Amino acid sequence: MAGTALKRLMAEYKQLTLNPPEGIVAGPMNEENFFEWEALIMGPEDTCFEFGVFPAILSFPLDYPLSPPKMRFTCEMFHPNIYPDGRVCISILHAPGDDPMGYESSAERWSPVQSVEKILLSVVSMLAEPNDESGANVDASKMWRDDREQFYKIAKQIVQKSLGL
Repeated sequence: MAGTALKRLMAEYKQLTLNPPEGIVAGPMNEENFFEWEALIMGPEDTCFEFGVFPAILSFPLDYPLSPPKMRFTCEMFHPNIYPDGRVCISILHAPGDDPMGYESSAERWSPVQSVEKILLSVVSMLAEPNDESGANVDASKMWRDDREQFYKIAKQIVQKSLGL
């Protein structure tokens, strides 16, 4: 349940502190309860999410690092590989077997926990390279596949709203 999860997140902590990855800013919500972290997703440069600073919360289960954590963006977002409810529905934070709709588990899925740094870099990859995996947000995948221009402008608008406009 606990302990090995906490220690895993302490390892995540330390290396994140020592070797801070670009675009990712994250720390636990009160050093007592390491089972939830807050993160700032600095939008990939040269993309429609650049200037955006997307805050999110990561909820860690009493099954870490065996089981995939939970993640949601707090000032919402708009991307096909993300739920319209804001919750993060990404291919790498998904469990092998938790692949609905139609696609196969031959794609990349929950590894030996990966690392939070790997996970959020996958988020960055997702934001500079829009992947419509599954299509959690069908409306977002629709407008991404149909009119990229529309997606692009929505992306910029989320960017400014994340700043507070």
